[PDB]
Parts: sequence; C-alpha cells; structure tokens
Amino acid sequence: FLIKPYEGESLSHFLGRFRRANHLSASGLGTLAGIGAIVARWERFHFNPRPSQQELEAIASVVEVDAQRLAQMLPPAGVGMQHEPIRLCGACYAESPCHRIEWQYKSVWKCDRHQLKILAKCPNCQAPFKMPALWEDGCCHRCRMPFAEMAKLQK
Amino acid sequence: FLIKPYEGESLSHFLGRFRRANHLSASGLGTLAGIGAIVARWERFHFNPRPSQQELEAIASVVEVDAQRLAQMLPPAGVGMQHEPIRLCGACYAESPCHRIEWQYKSVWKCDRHQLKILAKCPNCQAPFKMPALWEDGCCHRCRMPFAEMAKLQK
Amino acid sequence: DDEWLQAEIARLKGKSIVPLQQVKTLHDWLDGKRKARKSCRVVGESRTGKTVACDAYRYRHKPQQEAGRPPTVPVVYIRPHQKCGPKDLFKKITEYLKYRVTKGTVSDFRDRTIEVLKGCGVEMLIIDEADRLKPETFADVRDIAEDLGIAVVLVGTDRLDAVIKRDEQVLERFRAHLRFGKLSGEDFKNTVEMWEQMVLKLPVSSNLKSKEMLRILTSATEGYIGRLDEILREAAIRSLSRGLKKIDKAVLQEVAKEYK
Amino acid sequence: DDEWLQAEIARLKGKSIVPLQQVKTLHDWLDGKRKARKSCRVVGESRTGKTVACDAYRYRHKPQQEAGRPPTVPVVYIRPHQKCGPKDLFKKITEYLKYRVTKGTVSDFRDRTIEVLKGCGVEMLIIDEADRLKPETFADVRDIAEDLGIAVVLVGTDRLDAVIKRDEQVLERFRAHLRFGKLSGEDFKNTVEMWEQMVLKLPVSSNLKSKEMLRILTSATEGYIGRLDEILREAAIRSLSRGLKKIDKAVLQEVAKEYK
Amino acid sequence: DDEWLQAEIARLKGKSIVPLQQVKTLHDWLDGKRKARKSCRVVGESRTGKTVACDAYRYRHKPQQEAGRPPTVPVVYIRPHQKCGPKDLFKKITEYLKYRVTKGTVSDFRDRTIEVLKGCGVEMLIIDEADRLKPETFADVRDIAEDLGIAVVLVGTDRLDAVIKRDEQVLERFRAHLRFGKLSGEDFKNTVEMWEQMVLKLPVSSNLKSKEMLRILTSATEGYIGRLDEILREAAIRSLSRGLKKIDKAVLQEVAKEYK
DNA sequence: GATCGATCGATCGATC
DNA sequence: GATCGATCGATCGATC
Ligand SMILES: Nc1ncnc2c1ncn2[C@@H]1O[C@H](COP(=O)(O)OP(=O)(O)OP(=O)(O)O)[C@@H](O)[C@H]1O
Ligand SMILES: Nc1ncnc2c1ncn2[C@@H]1O[C@H](COP(=O)(O)OP(=O)(O)OP(=O)(O)O)[C@@H](O)[C@H]1O
Ligand SMILES: Nc1ncnc2c1ncn2[C@@H]1O[C@H](COP(=O)(O)OP(=O)(O)OP(=O)(O)O)[C@@H](O)[C@H]1O
Ligand SMILES: [Mg+2]
Ligand SMILES: [Mg+2]
Ligand SMILES: [Mg+2]
Ligand SMILES: [Zn+2]
Ligand SMILES: [Zn+2]
Repeated sequence: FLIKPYEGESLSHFLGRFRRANHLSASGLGTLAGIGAIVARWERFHFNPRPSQQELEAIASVVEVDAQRLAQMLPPAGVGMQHEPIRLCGACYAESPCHRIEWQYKSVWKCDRHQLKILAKCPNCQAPFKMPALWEDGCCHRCRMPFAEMAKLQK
Repeated sequence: FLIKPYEGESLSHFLGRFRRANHLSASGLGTLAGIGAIVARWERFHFNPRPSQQELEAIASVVEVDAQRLAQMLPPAGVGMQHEPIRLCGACYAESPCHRIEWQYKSVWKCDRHQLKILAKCPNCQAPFKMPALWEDGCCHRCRMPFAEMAKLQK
Repeated sequence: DDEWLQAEIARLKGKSIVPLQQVKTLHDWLDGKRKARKSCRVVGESRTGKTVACDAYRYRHKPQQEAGRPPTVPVVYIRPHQKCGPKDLFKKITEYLKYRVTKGTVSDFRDRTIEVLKGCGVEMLIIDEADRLKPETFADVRDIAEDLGIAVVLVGTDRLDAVIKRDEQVLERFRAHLRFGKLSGEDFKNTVEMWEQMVLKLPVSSNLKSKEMLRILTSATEGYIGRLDEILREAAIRSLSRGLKKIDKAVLQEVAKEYK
Repeated sequence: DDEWLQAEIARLKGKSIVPLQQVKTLHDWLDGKRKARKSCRVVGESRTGKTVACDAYRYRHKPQQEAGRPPTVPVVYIRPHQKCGPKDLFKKITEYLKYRVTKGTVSDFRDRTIEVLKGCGVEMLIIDEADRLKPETFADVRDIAEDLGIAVVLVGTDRLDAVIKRDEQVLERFRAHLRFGKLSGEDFKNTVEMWEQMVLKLPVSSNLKSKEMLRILTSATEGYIGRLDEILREAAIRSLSRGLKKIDKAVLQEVAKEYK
Repeated sequence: DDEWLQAEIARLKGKSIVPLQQVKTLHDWLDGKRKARKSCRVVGESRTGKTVACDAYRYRHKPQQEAGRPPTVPVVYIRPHQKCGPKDLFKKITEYLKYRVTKGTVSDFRDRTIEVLKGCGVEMLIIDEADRLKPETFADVRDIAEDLGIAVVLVGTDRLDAVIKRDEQVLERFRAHLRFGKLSGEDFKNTVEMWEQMVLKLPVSSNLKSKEMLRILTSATEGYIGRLDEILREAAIRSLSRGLKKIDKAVLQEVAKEYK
C-alpha cells in the first residue's frame, strides 16, 4: 500500500504512516529497503550521519517517493532542527493530519498560516508528543484530546 | 489484617507478607486492588513497565500504606536493580525479618551495617532463595537453615 | 425492480434498533446510576440484546462539543478484546475520546488516560464484554471508579459474574445489577408484531403474526431477541430471493429446522 | 378434507389438560402448603395424572418479570432423571430459572443455585419423580427446605415412599401427603362425558357415553386417567383413519382387547 | 507406453473435484449466507468431503484485482493448525490476502488484519478445521463477525460442535448448520458411475458398476466419499501396475480386505 | 492439563 | 431370608 506525502510532512511522520499502512515495524521497513536500523534512526530524527544518497534512494525504492521529495521531508541545507521537543500546530493538523518538519526548525515558534504559538506538549494534560512516526491516531496518547481540538487551546 | 512495613523492606517481600496475613493469592490481591496480574509481576521484580501512580495508589488503598511509602520499597530513580539472584544478609534478617530492596541493587555486594558479603544462595546447601514474596518462614526452603543462622556463615 | 430488490436485501442485511421495554428499563436504570455516579454491573444471557441497548444509551447522549474546548463526552462505551491488558484498555479509553496515543510505558498511558478522562468530564464508563479483560486490569478500573468518580457498568454474559466472584473488591464494589429478561409472554407477541411493522418494512399483506406463526417463532427463538432478528431476516431474504412478495409458512419451517 | 383429517389426527396426537376435581384438590392443597412454606409430598399411583396437575399448578403462576430485575418465579417444577446426583439437580434448578451454569465443582453449583434461588424469590420446589434422585441429594434438598424456607413437594409413585422410608430425616420432615384417587364412580362417568365434549372435539353424534360404553371403558381403564386418554385417542384416530365420522363399538372392543 | 503408464499413475495419484449434489447444496447455502452476511457453521463427519466443497466455493469466486487497488477477495478460506493462537490466526488471515506480516505484538497483528480485511472487501471467513483453534481466539473471531460484518463459517468434524458447546456466545451466534449427508442410496450408485467416467479416466471396458461391484463398494466405503476415492485410486493403480488394462474383481477384494 | 485416585455404589446372585 | 463377595464403572477432585 503506497501513500502520497502530505505537503510539508516530516520524514519521521511519513515513514511511520507508510509503516502503518503496511503493518511494518521500523526494522521490517529497514529490511525491505536493505538499510536496517537506519529507518528507526530517522524516525527519531537522529541524523548524526546525515541521510546519504544511497539511503534515500533505498527508501525511495520501497515507498515509491523520489529521493528529492523525501529530502523535502527534512530541513533544507543550513536549517537547524531539533529532535526534541516534538511540536504541533493543531490548527494545521485539522486541515492536514501530519506533523510538519518546519515544527522542528530551531527558529520556528509560531505557525505563520494560523498566527498561533506552536505546541510543545498537550495543552490539556501536558503530555509530550511522541516521535511523529508513532502518531498513530490524531489524539494525545494520554488524555485522548484530538490534535485538531488542541487548536482551540493554542495561544 | 494490616501490616506495618519494615524499614527498607522490598515491595515483593511486603506484598507476600500482606498476602500471608490475609490468606490471599497474588491474583486475589490483584482483584482486591483492581489491577489483576500486576501484583504477581511486581512480586517477581518485573517492572519493565514501571509501577504507575494509579497502580501504586490502587495497592495503597488495599494495604493502607501510602503510595509514597510503597515507592520506598523500590529503588530510587536512577538506581539499577536485579530481579536475580535474590540476595540476603542473614545478620540483617536476625534483626528484622525481611528482604531489603537494597540487596537487589546492582551496586551492592556488602552489607554496610554488618560489613559482610551478602548471600546469593543458601551458604549451607547452595539452594537459591525464592522471590521475597514467597519467604514464608525465615529458613532455607531446602535444608531448613534459618536465615538468621546464615549470618554465621557469611564472609 | 432488480435495483429495488438489491436495496431490500441490503436493508435486510443491515440491523436496526427497535426501542422496546427492555432497553427502556435499561437506560432508565443507567440514567439513575449516572445521576449518582453509582458503579453497577448489568448482566444477562447471551444473544439477548444488552450490547444494542448500551449502544443506544451511548448514542442518545451524543457529545456536544464547545467551539474551542474538548468535546464533553458523558457516556463512555468500551468493548475490550479477549485478554485485554491494562495498556490495551487505557489505549481504548483514550482512543474513544479521540486522543491518539503516544508510545510509552503503561504508566504513561495511565496518566494520559486519566488526564483526558477528567478533561472531557466523563460520567459513565460502560465496559461491555467485561468478562474478557484480565484481573490485573480490574484494579485499574477500580482505581478509576474510586478516584475519578465515574460510574462503571460492567456488561457481559453470566460468565462475567463468575469472573468477578473469584475476586474480592470488584464483587463488593460492583454489586447492583440488572438481569436481562427472557421476554416470553404477550410482550413477546407485541415484539413480533412491532418487528414485523418496523424492521421487515414489507408491504402490508395482513400476516398479523397468526397463532401458527407465533408457535413457530416461540419454538424457534426460545425468547432470544437476536434469534428472532436472525430468523425474521433470513425468512424475509429467502422469500425475496425466490420471488415471494410476502413470507410464507415453508420458509419459517425451513429456517426453524435449520436452526434446531 | 384431507387437510382437515391431518389437522384432526395432529390434534388427537397432542394431549390437553382438562381441569377436573383431582387437579382442583391438588392445587388447592399446593396453595395451602405454599402460603405456609410447608414441605409435603404428594403421592399416588402410576399413570393416574399427578404430573399434569403439578404442571398446571406450575403454569398458573406464570412468572411475571420486572423491567430490570430477575423474573420472580414462585413455583419451581423439576423432574430429575434417573440416579440424579446433587450436581445434576443443582444444574436443573438453576437452568429452570434461566441461569446457565458455569463449569466448576459441586460447591460452586450449590452456591450459584442458592444465590439464584434466593434472588428469584421462589416459593415452591416441586420435585416430580422424586424416587429417582440419589439419597446423597436428599440431604441437599433438606438443607434447601431448612435454610431457604422453600416448601418442597416430592412427587412420585408409591416407590418414592419406600425410598424415603429407609431414610431418617426426609421421612419425618416430608410427612404431609395427598394420595391421588382412583376416580371410579359417578365422577368417573362425568369424566368420560367431559372428555368426550372437550378433548375428542368431534361433531355431536349423540354417543352420550351409553351404559355399554361405560362398561367397556370401566373394564379397560381400571380407573386410570392416562389409560382413559390413551384408549379414547386411539379409538378416535382409528375411527378417523377408516373413514368413520364417529366412534363405533368395534373400535372400543379392538382397543380394549389390545390392552387386555 | 511406459511414459503413458507414468502419466496414468501420476494422474491417479492426484485428486480431482467432481461436482456433485453435496457440494451443490453446500455452495448454494454458502451463497445464501454470504448475501446476508449470516455467520453459520457447516458440520459433518470425517473423511466425508467438506474441505473439498469449501475449497470449490473458494476458487469459484477467484478474486478479480483492479489495476492499482488491492485485489478484492470475497471469500476467505482458512484451516488453522492445532492449538492456533490469536496471533497465528491473524497471521494466516493477512497472509492469505497476500499481505506479509510485520514483527510486533498481538495488537499490531490484530490492527493490520482488520485494516487489510476491510481493505479487500471480504465477504466470507471460512474457518475449516475450526475445532483446532483455542477458545481465547473465538472471542477474536466473534469480534470480527460483530464489527466487520463478515459471515464466518466454522468448518470441522462433530468435535467442533462439542468445542463450541462448552462456550456461551459462539454457540448462540453460530447456530445455523448444514450437516453433510452419508450419500448412501441410488445417489451413491450415481456417484460411483460418475466417478468411473470422470476420475478413473480409463478406456471404456463396460464395467458399468455391476451389482457385485456396488455391493463390494458399499461394504468397503460405508458411504464415505474419501474412502470411495481411496479405494478406486488404489484399485486402478494396482491394476495398472500388474498390467491389467481394466479393474478386476480380485483387486477390489484385496483393497476391501486390506481396509477391513 | 491431563492424570490419576480412590471409591463407593449398586448389584446380583447363588446358596444354604 | 441373610450374606458375602466379587466387580466394574462413572466421577469429581486435588494436584503437580
Ligand atoms: N433494541 C433492539 N432493537 C433491535 N435489535 C436488537 C435490540 N436489542 C438487541 N437486538 C438484536 O440482538 C442481537 C444482538 O444483541 P446484542 O449484541 O445487544 O446482545 P447481548 O445481549 O449484548 O449479548 P452477547 O453478549 O451474547 O453479545 C442483534 O440481532 C440485534 O439486532
Ligand atoms: N388434568 C388432566 N387433564 C388431562 N389429561 C390428564 C390430566 N391429568 C392427567 N392426564 C393424563 O394422564 C396421562 C399422564 O398423567 P401424568 O403424567 O400426570 O401421570 P402421573 O400421575 O404423574 O404418573 P407417572 O408417575 O406414572 O408418570 C396423560 O395421558 C395425560 O393426558
Ligand atoms: N466434490 C468432491 N470431488 C472429488 N473428491 C471429493 C469431493 N469431496 C470430497 N472428495 C474427496 O474426499 C476426500 C477428502 O475430503 P475432504 O478433505 O473434503 O473431507 P472433510 O469432509 O472436510 O473431512 P475431514 O475433516 O475429516 O478432513 C478426498 O479423497 C477427496 O478427493
Ligand atoms: Mg453482547
Ligand atoms: Mg408421572
Ligand atoms: Mg476436512
Ligand atoms: Zn498552523
Ligand atoms: Zn546486614
């Protein structure tokens, strides 16, 4: 089962969404692509050894999304990002149910489209968000508040 | 029948001692507390999923020992422990008949109070000690040597 | 006419909810327990109609959501799967409230479920098939009902009573019950006629549920609402498949002997 | 007419309940014992009509069930099988009340039966064929009647009296009895005529149960209601099979000689 | 000729599917249950031919796949192994649909199986040898039939009925059945002759299934289709191995005494 | 989870 | 009319 990426979707979110569509573990996707543990590293936003051309093309062969498009699920060259905290604009999620790579940019604190501060934890119960690959439903894993409803609590 | 914890008593030892005072199986205590199989997991020192606040408060409601005191029957945060081997200071047991959670700390090999190596099996017959919840009497289950007498064989 | 036949068979395949006195008593009792946060346990036979009635009590209080605050869900309905652990149950609780889970330990799931459970102002925790979950989870549901003050209704077959009996606290805390009746009597005949009018939705051929039909259906269903539904739907579909406009005697005889 | 003949033979095959003075005395006595929770033992001959009368006393108090509480069953009727053990008897008690059993020990069955027996507010425990169950179960029925305060009626042939006589407590505790009569006399003739009017349900051919017919039926039945029913039904079916509209003398002679 | 002999023995070793009235009734009933999503349980004897008929009902609806969407599989046929757990069953479900599994917990397998089961639009869940799987998995199959609306057919020997009887819900929900017949009669003779024409595929030597042959085969097979197939194939192979062009009396006598 | 584990429960039948 | 002795057969129940 193939999936079309959402605009701005992060690599972690896309990988997990592909895995859920195919009932794959991270190790299973890694074996399908021939790169093993690299998949789980990318899902946790760990890129000490940045994604190589061969690794991106290996994943591209499985998910049928070109390496160039996969690179747009990561920050451009020179744009610093953070693996933690995982962040969210609930108003964006209501429009398109994905984590955006921009929300991990170190320079980003406000959603430009919605002119709201982005969230660094659930505004109802304060639970931090899991890595985007594990965003199985669109709700806080603790209190079960929908990400879309968190828009109403954004400042 | 309620019991006051001994200082330093491990959670496994305390749970089993409460069960013996009330003729309860581990499953029976679990049903009384509303948490089922979790009781037996804790008795065998299995906490991959660490005790939650709700689980500790559920047991606290039955045994009438606050969750904060129950947490002192487990290692503090950051202190690694082992489920195996179950260990014993016989000189300590002679003074207070309980298994101490400190004896399962990975860093502990000597009793500070008695300046003796702690035991990892019966020093008379080499039988390993059962999980502390099953320490029904104070004696080796095989050769029947009292734990208090094992102090004389500690090095 | 073939399109009409396909519509008829599709409608007959789909089940409906006829509101009768059994479900009326049930949600009256449920409202009574809800207004006092009294945790009870509705019990009954198998294939008798408890799940549908609890479902109706769930949809009647459809959560009304504020513009920018979490939707307030007064009644929570869950049917945990076989050997449902505590993590699975908490996942289900926070999933029904539309809060997707985050990977973590059992404590993390418990904390998130408690947070979202107080956040939405839940009044009822309806655990259908409450004979499936492990007894290490009954402590968790006990803690929920104890601290969060949510009336929990444990729904299941009579085996649920045996499951809770071997435990100590869950039996005492959950003692109020509402056994589902067999429905046999004149009320059963009223049920047959009301079903004929509503669920069958066939042209009026004056079947009227005659004495012979009542005897056949009594011998067939043995009082079960589910068996009545299955037999009626099977007879209607078999009559419509063979071109018969109404339901004849041969089809009831065939379905009755096929059952027993 | 062939369909009518099939209807007639089917109706004649099926037995009915004509209410006569025997069953009237019986349920009057049963109501008297029920209002005081007095455990008695109705005894009588074989093929005389005790089971049908106890059955009638069972159906007259058809349990009326509340909307959401267990149906209250005032009269419990059981006919345990040959060599019925305590587990089997308890299974039957809780099965009649429509509580399906759960696998377990004899103690578990006893506890569940006691629970459901106090739950439904039972007043009567009618044990028909009470000469079948083992004497290790009479202690259980004694305990039921002792603690739960339920009037138990032990029904069976005269062999039941011999079975209970060798025991000590069951004989003293269950001493009140109601022997079923032979019915011979003018009341027997009234029975024949009433049977002709109701059960035979044949067109009025002025048979009127003449003296010869009364003599034949007296020689045949020897006072038994069951023999009377069997002979009447056999004669009616034989007359209807050979085309005879009414019942002739030859068919009674044939059925009488076939019996004796 | 030796190559022809090898071809003949290879063909005789391989089994075929002769369509007869038993399988005709079976897939007619299966289509009837499929059009209404009615979950039933076909039961029968051992070595009687239920697996082959369910297999035929599986292949007749060979899934037709779209150019770029999952193949739509209307009928799912499974034969779980001995003591099949829930994880194993889910693995089999998602493996038949050609979705290779991913390592994970039982919940992950359940979620993936549910996803692929709604994705392919499955109509039937044929669980052959349904007496093998554990009773902790009957809750899972119950949930499948309850929520996904898929008519489940539990296939197995009469021991399957005993296995489901001790359970509560699976017995009530799965009550419609189709017992496989013994086939003895003139239809049995028709079966023998039809088998001779098709499956044996031997030159016409006018055997015609004479009375003596019918008596021998009746004494041998006892009505079983599988025994008939085995005896016929063994006799044909034994005749072809010893040079006999057709099947003699001695070979049937030998195979019959070798069986009984 | 089978696997014993008595066990007692008729029973019956000759027979003296 | 006791009586004595063999016999086999479900059967629930603990138990390791
Ligand atoms: N109020 C109702 N209106 C219409 N159908 C009903 C109603 N109640 C029950 N049914 C019918 O009962 C059947 C299933 O009932 P339900 O699932 O509620 O059973 P249950 O009592 O919860 O039992 P189980 O535990 O065995 O599943 C279906 O055929 C359904 O149509
Ligand atoms: N009140 C009655 N009305 C009609 N038929 C009756 C009535 N009482 C008895 N019978 C007839 O008596 C026959 C059987 O009677 P019943 O079963 O009640 O016998 P019983 O006295 O309990 O004896 P047993 O212990 O030998 O079975 C049937 O033919 C039945 O029709
Ligand atoms: N329609 C058929 N055509 C040809 N052979 C058949 C047919 N049905 C059954 N058989 C034969 O029956 C035998 C096995 O039958 P099948 O496997 O279907 O049995 P089953 O009834 O499912 O029983 P079991 O549960 O004991 O396996 C084979 O020899 C097979 O050739
Ligand atoms: Mg239900
Ligand atoms: Mg009788
Ligand atoms: Mg088979
Ligand atoms: Zn936004
Ligand atoms: Zn010490």
